[PDB]
Amino acid sequence: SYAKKPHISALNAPQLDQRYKNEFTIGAAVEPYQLQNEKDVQMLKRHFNSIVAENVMKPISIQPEEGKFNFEQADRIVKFAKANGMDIRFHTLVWHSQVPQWFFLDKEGKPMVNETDPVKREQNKQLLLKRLETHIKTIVERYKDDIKYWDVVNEVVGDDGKLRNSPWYQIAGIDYIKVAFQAARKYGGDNIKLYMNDYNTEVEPKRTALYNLVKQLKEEGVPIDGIGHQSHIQIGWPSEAEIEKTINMFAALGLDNQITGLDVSMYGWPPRAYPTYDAIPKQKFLDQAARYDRLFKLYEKLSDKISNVTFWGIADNHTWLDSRADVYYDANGNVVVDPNAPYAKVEKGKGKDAPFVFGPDYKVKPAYWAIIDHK
Ligand SMILES: O[C@@H]1[C@@H](O)[C@H](O[C@@H]2CO[C@@H](O[C@@H]3CO[C@@H](O[C@@H]4CO[C@H](F)[C@H](O)[C@H]4O)[C@H](O)[C@H]3O)[C@H](O)[C@H]2O)OC[C@H]1O
Ligand SMILES: O[C@@H]1[C@@H](O)[C@H](O[C@@H]2CO[C@H](F)[C@H](O)[C@H]2O)OC[C@H]1O
Ligand SMILES: [Cl-]
Ligand SMILES: [Cl-]
Ligand SMILES: [Zn+2]
Ligand SMILES: [Zn+2]
Ligand SMILES: [Zn+2]
Ligand SMILES: [Zn+2]
Ligand SMILES: [Zn+2]
Ligand SMILES: [Zn+2]
Repeated sequence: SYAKKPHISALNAPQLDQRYKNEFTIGAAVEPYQLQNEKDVQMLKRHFNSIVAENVMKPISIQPEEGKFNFEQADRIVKFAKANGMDIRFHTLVWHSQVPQWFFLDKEGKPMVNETDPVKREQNKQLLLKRLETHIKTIVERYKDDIKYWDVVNEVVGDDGKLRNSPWYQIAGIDYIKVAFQAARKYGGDNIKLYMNDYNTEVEPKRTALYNLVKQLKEEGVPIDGIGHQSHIQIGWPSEAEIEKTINMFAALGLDNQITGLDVSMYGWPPRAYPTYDAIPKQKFLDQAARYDRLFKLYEKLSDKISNVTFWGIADNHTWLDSRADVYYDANGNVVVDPNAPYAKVEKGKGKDAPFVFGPDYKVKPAYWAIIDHK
């Protein structure tokens, strides 16, 4: 948008949450250590009114051994949010990653997926579903009065448009999804909001598979209030028109929509990253700002269907996208960023992405000015 506008400190800038406070909340994903960091704390107080745990509320973080519950890190995030009037999202009750393996072992310690006896398979389904309910019950009984929004399940639809064939699904079938939502509603009451969260919600055949799944579950009386759109997107993909079609499609079923992990990568897929932040050309920041301009204009257009937009991080000095920031080198040792160009070797996850509206020195980017204005 406006590259003339200055690279001032974000702690001096107009508040992002206040700009959008009638359209949707503005959230950030955080780690407990960031609440010990003065700049991060100042950023959260100044610009955000919603919060989510990047990692410490995932299944392996909460119950890494059966009966061993570690709420100490999650509590710190809940405490900070309460002290600053922030909404809280719980990420996440059910997932196929960062999930403890003990869930999926039979009574003799052997993987349930290997069982061939159909009578024992059914016993394993019931054992897994009981473990599921106990995990959800313990968490929700603790946090039901503090956490309004819940990622009940994460990434349960595969990119091929079939249900993801995770151990959850191989062992228990579709019922693990139904049990997760029923348990959350039972122990949390009617006032918490239950979400199905996923990436590439805009992309077929996954989009229609997600649509049909939640449609059928609601018809069977499974409580589900909304869809979480992770929105791990690029400067040019997916198109705004497909984002709009996706949001409207789910709103037509009576579901809320939340943007739950927004980042706008500088790269494509698979990414060919620059090795450092300093190496990223200025022009990339301007392409990103125009994309952010279009994207938030669309979010505002649809504000009656979106209750929250959460970024998967605070500022560019910390983003999980760096773990995807592969750097390609040609035979002369020069960096290759052209996605079809020749190259000799790749250094996986050693580069730098730049996905937010706040730079790594906590100063506002062109993308910030692009979304703080009313043009
Ligand atoms: O663990 C998950 C992790 O898997 C997830 O990563 C996503 C995996 O799917 C990727 O989807 C591809 C994105 O790029 C598209 O191609 C674009 C087409 O349009 C333009 F040409 C553009 O330049 C292209 O890049 C592919 O068709 C998609 O399949 C996503 O990018 C990943 O984010 O992230 C969440 C983790 O929890
Ligand atoms: O620190 C990393 C963390 O940020 C990442 O979180 C996932 C990002 O992709 C989606 F949004 C998932 O739902 C998030 O849970 O997980 C890996 C971890 O190392
Ligand atoms: Cl990370
Ligand atoms: Cl900078
Ligand atoms: Zn505020
Ligand atoms: Zn540097
Ligand atoms: Zn709204
Ligand atoms: Zn992180
Ligand atoms: Zn700077
Ligand atoms: Zn704008």
